[PDB]
Amino acid sequence: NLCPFGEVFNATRFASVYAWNRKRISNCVADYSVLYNSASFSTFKCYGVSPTKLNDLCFTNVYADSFVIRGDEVRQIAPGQTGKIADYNYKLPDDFTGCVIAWNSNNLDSKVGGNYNYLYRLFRKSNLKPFERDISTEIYQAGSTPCNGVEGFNCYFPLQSYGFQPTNGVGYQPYRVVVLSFELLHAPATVCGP
Amino acid sequence: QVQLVQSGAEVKKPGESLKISCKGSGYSFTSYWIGWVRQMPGKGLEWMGIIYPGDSDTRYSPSFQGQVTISADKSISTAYLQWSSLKASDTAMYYCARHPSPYYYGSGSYSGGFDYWGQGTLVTVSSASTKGPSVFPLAPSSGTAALGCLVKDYFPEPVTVSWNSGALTSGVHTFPAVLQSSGLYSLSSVVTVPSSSLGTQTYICNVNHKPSNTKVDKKVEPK
Amino acid sequence: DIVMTQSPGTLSLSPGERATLSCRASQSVSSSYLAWYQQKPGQAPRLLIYGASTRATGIPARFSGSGSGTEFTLTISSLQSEDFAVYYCQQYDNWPLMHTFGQGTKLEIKRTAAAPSVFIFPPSDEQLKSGTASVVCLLNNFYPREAKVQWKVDNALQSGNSQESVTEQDSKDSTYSLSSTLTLSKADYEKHKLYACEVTHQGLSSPVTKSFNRGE
Ligand SMILES: *[C@@H]1O[C@H](CO)[C@@H](O)[C@H](O)[C@H]1NC(C)=O
Repeated sequence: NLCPFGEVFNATRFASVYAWNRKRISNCVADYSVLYNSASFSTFKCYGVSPTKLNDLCFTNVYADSFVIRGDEVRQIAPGQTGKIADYNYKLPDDFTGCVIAWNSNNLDSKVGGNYNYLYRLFRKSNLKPFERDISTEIYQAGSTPCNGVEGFNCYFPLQSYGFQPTNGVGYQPYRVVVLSFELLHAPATVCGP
Repeated sequence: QVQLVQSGAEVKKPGESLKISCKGSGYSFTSYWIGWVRQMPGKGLEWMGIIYPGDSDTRYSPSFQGQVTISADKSISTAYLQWSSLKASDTAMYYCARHPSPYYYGSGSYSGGFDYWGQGTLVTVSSASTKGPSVFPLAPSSGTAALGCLVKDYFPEPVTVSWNSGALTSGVHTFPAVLQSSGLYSLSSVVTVPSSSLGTQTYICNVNHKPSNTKVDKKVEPK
Repeated sequence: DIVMTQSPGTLSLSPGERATLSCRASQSVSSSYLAWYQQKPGQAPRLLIYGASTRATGIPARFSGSGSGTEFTLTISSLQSEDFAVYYCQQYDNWPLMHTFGQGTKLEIKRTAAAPSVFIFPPSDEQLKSGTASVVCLLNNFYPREAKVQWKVDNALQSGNSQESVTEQDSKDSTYSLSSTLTLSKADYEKHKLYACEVTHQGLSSPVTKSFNRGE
């Protein structure tokens, strides 16, 4: 049986990046040239793996993360990157082994009247650790005065709304992004190719 | 399978340095925090510190800050705990344990707490030196009689005691050793048995002290 | 910053009953970042609850965690033999900076009273050769644990010279055994003749004494 990549790539809903979704891929064969031979991806770069040599290789655990970010934030979805997304929403380890896939989704994630359901974490007291998913809503203290869990000046709700109006610039338009993680452990392989 | 393994038991002299290790396998070692927990003999758990091996982000308890050093080597998936000058009060069991952050989502769901633990590293810090045990009989006299052997004056710990090469198991009670003020350990292994077997069964306690390679068998007869 | 206080310290129960274990915090663990562990003798702790109310994978449903703010509770509804151990609560509210355990709560199997079969032992000459005399008093297979062991040497109270060691609850019959070792020098062993061990226990109608005379 073939790996259910369509469940995440062809999903109707995607998650906000702060609450990014994770789907583990196991006990199946995965044809990656099917994905590599699609012209419908703005970005698809791989790290620590050759995308061509991926159909003849096995891995212990394969994960598929999916979320929505701006076009100009797709650069942040890479090992060692810096910024609001990479540091506060979705961080990849330095030794990341996998592929980052993204495509424009302005047609689906920005309708007449915009779309303010996609959120991202604008503030955090410290950077995320890799593969951490912070969904807390503690009021962030931006200035000197303490907040005490109430919103006010310099005391912000940590999650901020993406604009995502239909006639935004290409870099402020929503992009759907799937990250494939190829973890290799001294353990049985659960995902291979032909 | 997730597994944390700790290094073997340590017997040291005050002032000596010590490094103990904790090696994880079956998971991305750099993605989970590793905490160190102390359990002094007959006491509760105390948090010492925690480290994220991905970047060696290290956090100590204020009761152990500067007392000890916590580090990690990603290339061998190992966390360390080390003292520069051990002290007698450091005699304790030291657990390393994996702790996923409340935000970690690497499995597809959230977790918490020290979910996996090592088997612990026993650390004994004493002025005493390695010494084999001294075995004396606890003889019966005057329809159930009790007999045994007094295993006294030995260091470091443990000692194993069997009866009749492991054939006499029913009714045996090998007591927990106590720390003599001499910095030296001592226990007794007793066994209740029919008084009519005193003249019809030979009773030998088999004492073994692996640190001193001392293996002795003592016969136990009516006084 | 936060102190964790568990209650009670030790509790004795039979199987089938319900155990309600409390864990107090000096400040509010407003994140509900609190965990419960179980530790059995000679074993590493085991995670039972995290997030104050979520059971770890494999933990049976009889273990239930509850609470918020400053009081947290671990409820074990239908106690089984393997449940009687020590339980700890952990707070990790200010992640990752501070963790704090409670002092622990010990669960103790209830059982019918069992009287201690007392035995006394004198030194074995071969020990007396080396100039030291150990005087062993054995209490075997008794319940409950509380037992009052006093040493008479020529019928005078002894203080500060005897060590007593207790075993764990037996896996089969749940009783305790106790050894009490008086240690004296050889000179101090021969300035006296009557060595007595008096044992007081719930399961005994009157205090039992096992004594002997030196060289007899
Ligand atoms: C999603 O559906 C489209 C149909 O328009 C198909 O071309 C594509 O291969 C599907 N994605 C998968 C199977 O990953």
